[PDB]
Amino acid sequence: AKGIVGGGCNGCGDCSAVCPVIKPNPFEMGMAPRKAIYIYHAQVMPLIYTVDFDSCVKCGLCVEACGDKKAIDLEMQDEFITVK
Amino acid sequence: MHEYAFFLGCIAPNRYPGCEASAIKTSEKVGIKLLPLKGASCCPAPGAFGSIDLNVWYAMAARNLVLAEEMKKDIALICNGCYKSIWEVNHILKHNDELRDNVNEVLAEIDMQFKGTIDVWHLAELYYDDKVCGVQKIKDSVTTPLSGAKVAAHYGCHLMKPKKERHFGDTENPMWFEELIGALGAEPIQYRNKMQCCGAGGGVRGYDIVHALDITNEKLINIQEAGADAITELCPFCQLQFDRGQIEIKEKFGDVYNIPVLHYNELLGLAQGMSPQDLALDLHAIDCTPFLQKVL
Amino acid sequence: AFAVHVNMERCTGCNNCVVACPVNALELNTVNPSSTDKIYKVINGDAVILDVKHELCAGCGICVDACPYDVIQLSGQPP
Amino acid sequence: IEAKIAVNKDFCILCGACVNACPGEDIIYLRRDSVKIKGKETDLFKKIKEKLFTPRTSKVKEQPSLAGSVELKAVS
Ligand code: SF4
Ligand code: SF4
Ligand code: SF4
Ligand code: SF4
Ligand code: SF4
Repeated sequence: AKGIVGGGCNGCGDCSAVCPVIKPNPFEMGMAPRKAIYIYHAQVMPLIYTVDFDSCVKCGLCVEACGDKKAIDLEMQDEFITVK
Repeated sequence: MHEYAFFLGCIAPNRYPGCEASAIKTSEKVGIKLLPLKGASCCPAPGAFGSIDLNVWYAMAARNLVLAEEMKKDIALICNGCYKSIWEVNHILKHNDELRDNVNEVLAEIDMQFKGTIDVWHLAELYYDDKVCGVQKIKDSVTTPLSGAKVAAHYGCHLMKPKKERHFGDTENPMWFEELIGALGAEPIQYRNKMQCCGAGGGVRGYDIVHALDITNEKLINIQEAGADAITELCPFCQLQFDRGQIEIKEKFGDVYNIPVLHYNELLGLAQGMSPQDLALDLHAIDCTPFLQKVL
Repeated sequence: AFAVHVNMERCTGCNNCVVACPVNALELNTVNPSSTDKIYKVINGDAVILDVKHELCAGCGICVDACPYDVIQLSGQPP
Repeated sequence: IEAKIAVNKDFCILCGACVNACPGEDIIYLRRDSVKIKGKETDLFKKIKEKLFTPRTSKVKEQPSLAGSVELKAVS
């Protein structure tokens, strides 16, 4: 929709392979590390790799790892929708 | 200089007078003024007298409270059992109307009424509060470091428990009394089951001395294993148990510890420079001389 | 914006914590004085810190280094 | 008569400890213009350049809500 033909997120994992931030995983009740860009577990239904903006340092390594897929938009903001 | 009526129950004046002497001196050195209570008696000791008759327990504790009420002052205490009696009867009779009535018509035979106008404080509680002398003020007043001494704290039971009836917070692992010992410069150590009863409460000290001494010996074993060089305490009951009971343990059992037992006021006096003779450390069953060699 | 605590019990009124503070020395000893507020003033023989809300100190340690019988503790951690 | 303080610009490395330590009002004026790096760049590094390159000076009577730390003056 935004115009990137090559696609969005396919869940490859390169972004979290290169992210340098490491934070606790709330799915694992904090026992396990997860990067700033992450999925809870490998069986999440939308396999889309959220970015944790409270902990991201905007280093930009994730976008270079994502490459032509261009799925990462580090400047995204809270959008509001009204549904009847 | 805050002023408090000094209740001074039975054991501190009549067995360990250095405790009360150091109480007055150290409290005056920090900003506290301890005034004698005029004709106070035994706070009806909560175990040995509450076990017999709760109504006379109420009446005697209320008489002790109305002495300081006429003095128009706040009670200050140095005993956990006296705290139980005085503070808890004050709290109960500030809220229970039929008990107020009963105690008042008992006290009317001696021209004396309870109205519930004052508050009861433990001296260590005052030393810990920030409005009154705080931990920093205690550190300021300390003039002899007392460094290089391992000191084990015994909280007792009647000061902090039950926590649904007091306001000192956690009873499972409090650290406030450990901060007062750390202010003096002595390092407080932690031992197994540090919140265990000493065994002297409830009249067990008198009824079954062997049972009480076994409860005490469990503590003494844990404290020696930790490696303490003295046991600080905030109760003359607990001090009497830990002091006499070491001798009775040495005779009834075959266990030797020789661990000095000192009230926190006695340690505060030692920190502030009072002499061992002026503290009457010769009146304890267990010699304090090794601890004095270490901290002096 | 730190917090200084003066042990009133051993303060002698020497006034070498008032004279040596470089924020006190701003009023009379600066060209075109910027701020004329003072951390300490010795009232009744002991040093009183007027800087109640911890806005003017700069953790210099000139006052801790000045008191002859150490009595000023400087706190470098948020109050 | 004499000066009370001065600096040697040959040896100053534009660190900022002097500004962070001075209890005065605006004795010191610090402004860095260019950091010298190896490695290419990043949007994060441009943000960090913008943060490091704002001029600063001492301040007396900073806000109490942040007591326990330092706050400098933003120079226009
Ligand atoms: S955001 Fe990009 S790099 Fe990360 S999993 Fe999705 S497609 Fe792969
Ligand atoms: S921009 Fe954020 S998510 Fe991407 S690599 Fe840097 S810290 Fe990780
Ligand atoms: S640390 Fe420096 S600025 Fe703060 S009160 Fe002491 S002398 Fe004054
Ligand atoms: S320099 Fe020390 S002793 Fe003198 S007034 Fe200040 S705090 Fe008190
Ligand atoms: S403190 Fe830093 S900025 Fe100031 S003169 Fe020294 S090196 Fe230069």
